[PDB]
Amino acid sequence: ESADLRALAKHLYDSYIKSFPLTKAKARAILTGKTTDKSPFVIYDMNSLMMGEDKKEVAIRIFQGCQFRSVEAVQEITEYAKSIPGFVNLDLNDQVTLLKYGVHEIIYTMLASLMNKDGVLISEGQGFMTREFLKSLRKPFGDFMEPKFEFAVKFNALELDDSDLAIFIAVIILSGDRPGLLNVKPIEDIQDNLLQALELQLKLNHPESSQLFAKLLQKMTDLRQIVTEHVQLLQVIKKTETDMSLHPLLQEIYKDLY
Amino acid sequence: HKLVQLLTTT
Ligand SMILES: CCO[C@@H](Cc1ccc(OCc2csc(-c3ccc(Cl)cc3)n2)cc1C)C(=O)O
Repeated sequence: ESADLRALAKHLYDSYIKSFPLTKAKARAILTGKTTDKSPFVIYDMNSLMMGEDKKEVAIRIFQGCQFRSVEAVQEITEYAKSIPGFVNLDLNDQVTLLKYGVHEIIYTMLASLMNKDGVLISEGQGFMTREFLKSLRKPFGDFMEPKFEFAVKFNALELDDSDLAIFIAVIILSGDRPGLLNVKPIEDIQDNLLQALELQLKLNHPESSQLFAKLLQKMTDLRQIVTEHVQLLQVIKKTETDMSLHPLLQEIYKDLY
Repeated sequence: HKLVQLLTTT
């Protein structure tokens, strides 16, 4: 029923606030300068990057920075998943599978919140790295962020807020079609209810946004292609940048992925 | 291994 769907929506929003210290609302306030005493440090070149260290080669430093950020996000997203009703009762192997296949899709969703066409917030919003600086990085590091910016500009045009995002993220995590899932039915049942909640949320929160629900569902499929592309890049780096290795948590996620 | 630990922490 409708009241149940709204209580679910609100529960997910509350869990989202509890799990993710930097929200889209906060990020947008920083990006448009509608905040008090906190104007972010801009990284646009090598010298800019040097100055921002107080507050290896350049491309590796950036790469390793994304990795540390990524492991923090994995921890936050796991804490969020555990508050999705029904999730912690799933077979624990299926929870691992859901997390393994869903976590990067969520990371790139939430990255969009921190992005505009010109760059991305770093260091909990204390810094801003330009899209152009990231593009300047040597092969094969210079192309890693471009598909994420491309996605973000179009995704951000949908004007979703944190309350919409909380349900969106939950729907993605509870995907019954991940490889290796033992018990698909209970996952699909939870996702079905989350989808109803999302549909009602989008209708009430954005009544005049045409076919918003359909548009959002398509974005979920687009996210998988972004992950695919990123994984391909990571295999290039593993093969040809042999001195390096991923953080152990990231190694675990990427091992036997697809 | 690490994912299981994160999933079962209280
Ligand atoms: C390569 C790892 O990719 C990660 C996923 C991931 C996560 C976030 C991300 O964008 C944020 C970002 C860009 S540059 C930056 C930075 C630079 C410098 C410092 Cl010091 C801190 C932060 N933070 C991009 C990616 C692809 C993985 O595969 O797990």
